[PDB]
Amino acid sequence: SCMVKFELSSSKWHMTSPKPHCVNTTSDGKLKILQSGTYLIYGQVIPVDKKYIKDNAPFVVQIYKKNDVLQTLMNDFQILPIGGVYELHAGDNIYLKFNSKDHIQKTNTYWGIILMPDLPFIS
Amino acid sequence: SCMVKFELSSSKWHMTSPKPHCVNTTSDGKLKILQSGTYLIYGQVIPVDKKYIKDNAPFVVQIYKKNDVLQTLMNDFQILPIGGVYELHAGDNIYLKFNSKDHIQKTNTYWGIILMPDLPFIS
Repeated sequence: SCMVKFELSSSKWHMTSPKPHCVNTTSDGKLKILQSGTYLIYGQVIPVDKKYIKDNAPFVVQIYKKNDVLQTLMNDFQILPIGGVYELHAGDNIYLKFNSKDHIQKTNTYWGIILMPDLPFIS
Repeated sequence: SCMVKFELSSSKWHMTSPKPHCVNTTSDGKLKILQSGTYLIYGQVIPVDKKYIKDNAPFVVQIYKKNDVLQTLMNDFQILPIGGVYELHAGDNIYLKFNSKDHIQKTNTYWGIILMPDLPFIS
């Protein structure tokens, strides 16, 4: 059972155990994957209200795995759920990149991962 | 330990156990919470290429809890991760409504839930 949750407001991780077996975390909100497996990356990025962003810079969020883009997301400054099921390997780094971090409202913005268990049953 | 994933191409649920204690799933892709707790609702909704769009409806995806919309998402027909962390109660029906079923590439489109453990360990 391995899961972590980073709240950007406080810059703290919350975790299943004191020293999780599956991941290491950093206080800038990056993770390193210690256990290869199927992971669910999740989170919600809250944009600053668009009336307050006075140029034409798009609201963009990317999740990286090492130096590869796992996904690129953009909407018109509306709340953005992120992530999905990804196959990760020991040693992989996961981190988010923002078009501009001034777009991001720290309060209630969060992200993390959960090591998924196998799902061998089907109906 | 309780997780389910619905694959829209096959209309099958993939599950941690033969009869998950935490949730009831049905073959229309809906589900019902059996165990009160913190849940991570997740998924990715993949739109077809814009050149196949027949109708004039915008790309909108909603998650309902019982009869009220819980989450409303929309973009310019791009990949759409859904969900986030929500407190749900025994009895809550969770399901998805799309603006137009034709908008969806069933192949890589999935959603489901995981009952979340507590994350008591901080920093």
